[PDB]
Amino acid sequence: SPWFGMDIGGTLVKLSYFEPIDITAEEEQEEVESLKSIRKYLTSNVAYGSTGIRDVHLELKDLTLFGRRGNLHFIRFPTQDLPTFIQMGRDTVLCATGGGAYKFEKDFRTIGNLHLHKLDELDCLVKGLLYIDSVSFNGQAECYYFANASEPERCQKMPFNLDDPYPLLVVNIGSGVSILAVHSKDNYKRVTGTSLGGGTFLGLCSLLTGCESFEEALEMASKGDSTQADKLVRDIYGGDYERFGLPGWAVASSFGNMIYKEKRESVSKEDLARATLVTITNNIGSVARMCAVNEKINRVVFVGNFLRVNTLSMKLLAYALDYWSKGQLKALFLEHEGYFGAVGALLGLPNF
Amino acid sequence: SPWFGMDIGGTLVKLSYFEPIDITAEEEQEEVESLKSIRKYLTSNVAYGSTGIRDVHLELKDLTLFGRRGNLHFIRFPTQDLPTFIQMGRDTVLCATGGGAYKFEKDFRTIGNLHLHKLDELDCLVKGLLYIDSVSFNGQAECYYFANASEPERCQKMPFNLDDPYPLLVVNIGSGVSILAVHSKDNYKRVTGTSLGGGTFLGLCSLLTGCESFEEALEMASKGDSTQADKLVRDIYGGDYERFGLPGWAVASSFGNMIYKEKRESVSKEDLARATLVTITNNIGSVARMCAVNEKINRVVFVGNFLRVNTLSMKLLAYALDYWSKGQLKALFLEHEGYFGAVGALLGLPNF
Ligand SMILES: CCS(=O)(=O)Nc1ccc(CC(=O)N2CCN(c3ccc(C#N)nn3)CC2)cc1
Ligand SMILES: CCS(=O)(=O)Nc1ccc(CC(=O)N2CCN(c3ccc(C#N)nn3)CC2)cc1
Ligand SMILES: Nc1ncnc2c1ncn2[C@@H]1O[C@H](COP(=O)(O)OP(N)(=O)O)[C@@H](O)[C@H]1O
Ligand SMILES: Nc1ncnc2c1ncn2[C@@H]1O[C@H](COP(=O)(O)OP(N)(=O)O)[C@@H](O)[C@H]1O
Ligand SMILES: [Mg+2]
Ligand SMILES: [Mg+2]
Repeated sequence: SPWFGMDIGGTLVKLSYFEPIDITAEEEQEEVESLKSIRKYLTSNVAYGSTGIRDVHLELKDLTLFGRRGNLHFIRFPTQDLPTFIQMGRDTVLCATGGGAYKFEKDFRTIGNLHLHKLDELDCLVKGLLYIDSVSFNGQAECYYFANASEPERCQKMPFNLDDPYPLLVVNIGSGVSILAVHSKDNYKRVTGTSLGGGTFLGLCSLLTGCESFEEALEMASKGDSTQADKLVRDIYGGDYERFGLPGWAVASSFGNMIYKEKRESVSKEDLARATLVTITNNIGSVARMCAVNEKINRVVFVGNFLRVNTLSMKLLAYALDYWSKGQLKALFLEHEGYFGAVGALLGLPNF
Repeated sequence: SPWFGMDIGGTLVKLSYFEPIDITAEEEQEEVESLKSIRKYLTSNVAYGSTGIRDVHLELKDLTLFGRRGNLHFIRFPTQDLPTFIQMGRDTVLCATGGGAYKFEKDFRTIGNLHLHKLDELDCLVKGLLYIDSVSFNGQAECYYFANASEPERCQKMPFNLDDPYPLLVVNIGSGVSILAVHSKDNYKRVTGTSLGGGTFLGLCSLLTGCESFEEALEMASKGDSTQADKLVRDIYGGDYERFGLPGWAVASSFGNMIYKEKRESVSKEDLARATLVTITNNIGSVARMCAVNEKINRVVFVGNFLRVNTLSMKLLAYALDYWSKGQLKALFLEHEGYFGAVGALLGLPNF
């Protein structure tokens, strides 16, 4: 039985697979051809079908898990393509989390003799995050931050130690946003959430710009100027609003200059992509800051796949959290952001 | 010297004008023809030029102010048209607030001998709100709420008494959003703000639907189904997410179904208008609820012109605040929502 952890989200399926590397001479004879073929298929390819991808750079090597040494692999594909995954599977214990573990329960059971064990998406997130940070990223820090995030000449990635992880605010930016307050390994609450998340960025971008991939949306945004669409404090006051410490550059109204027809006629699609990214990211940062202040937590870690290959949003979050909190809060990031639920599922395997 | 209070916002200019009604036989002789002409022009017309409107239904009659009896009138026009207003004024003490009091300071001073006194936009909001509620809306409650906002068969406008106004959370939904915590008549702080406000609704709506008025945007939204654009919890889980009490109908990802090309091709412009309204309104409600919980305030009053002739957003706020706070918070509304800054400015007149 291959060891898989699966997080079926609203947008992406995340899969963690443990490849044993201490396979004996006898265990290799006693392995069934279908199990050898699956292991070879997964380790021999970095693209699976037309939409599956193995994130090779995230692989954890020579991990000891459940008493065996092996490599921990990380794979993703769109939830839209799960029927293809299941159809391939029909031609066996699966720990599954995320909403899709419930929605597609009946589909997984079309695979004969498959044992489906549903686990909670946020329990799995916490357990997976704590595990990866505990075992390190092949000796390197799993957690990092942007040092001196207020000065761009100095803003650089630096490692952050999470040996005492508690308390922690976890901001899970997926299709939507969940915000968690973690007080201990078995004590955490979902403080709140927002529906303005990664799916809002991509959905609005596609409506506004016609982009048809997450990565193309980011590339457009990198070329845009969000101030062409946004109304700034200095557009309203002529400068800073000093009485309440609002700098002239702060956004007073996202997309607020688009109420003027002449401005709608001159804005570029790249400007609209950047304004969408900035709007979503600032709102997440602001909600994270309010939750942090109320939960009395000063370490805020942002995860989920809205931030993969998305340095613009990470730097924006690093800078905004530091600036608006007057330096009281720290934006933290994790190399395996995307995959913690899938790992937490995999870790539930001994219970079955 | 006519008595005017002006709030020049990022989007709208709001003007409060006190019409004296106890004018003597001698005071009428001693009044200059330009002052009689302005008073007649304002009381004889409900539309001013092409874009000025007097909200006749809001007028406060037989108000005693500064020792004179008169009528308090409420007038609005787009900040974009302020040059026309100033040009008409060139062919005199003005208390002015909002960002435009600073940005257009030099323009107001083109009016010979005009004395411009700038006042803070949130000081003026608090003073004006407390004043109007204190004098009543011609004997009727200035403040109201939607009773039994969870049951639509019972959801009806009902009056709310604010004789002891403190503490109060004031959510000012204009171009952007300011959130205030009012502890006493001279003790209040701006807790935070969000840039997802009324200008975001109108700007995104215009980009997405081509609507070209606030009122047309609301009319489109009233005909739409936001769930055509939004991804709901039940789209992700197949039902409720029970472990964290998220009902299947809650929005998991605003515009989140627009990541799928086929869904973008079938959504209507009315659906996109409604999804924009719902997205903005829920986010304001959520931010208001977090601030309320942290400031330890259970009365939340929503003002600003995003809510004028906007019952959909008011009912959405009433319902959402009650539902998500498990009944701990009350959404309150005010008949003169839009105009409190302009009134507060007018009330600063004795200081000059
Ligand atoms: C991880 C479970 S998921 O996969 O299904 N994704 C998911 C689901 C829901 C949400 C939004 C949320 O958590 N929400 C909705 C907005 N909420 C409001 C709304 C109005 C007010 C007021 N007034 N207050 N709160 C709080 C609760 C985000 C992501
Ligand atoms: C009434 C003055 S106005 O006329 O000029 N209108 C106006 C001006 C600014 C705002 C937004 C705001 O108040 N903002 C911006 C967002 N903010 C953030 C952003 C990121 C993070 C993080 N991490 N935290 N806070 C807090 C402060 C709304 C309306
Ligand atoms: N290849 C990709 N395809 C679709 N969305 C992608 C993507 N790469 C990054 N993203 C972003 O990641 C978000 C989903 O993150 P994720 O954490 O996996 O959400 P979920 N709800 O599926 O569990 C999307 O909303 C989008 O903003
Ligand atoms: N006639 C109208 N024209 C433009 N916007 C209007 C409007 N009637 C209502 N609105 C709404 O009111 C909002 C402005 O409210 P307001 O409180 O006056 O903001 P502000 N920043 O000008 O001080 C706009 O963003 C729009 O959503
Ligand atoms: Mg997820
Ligand atoms: Mg205003």
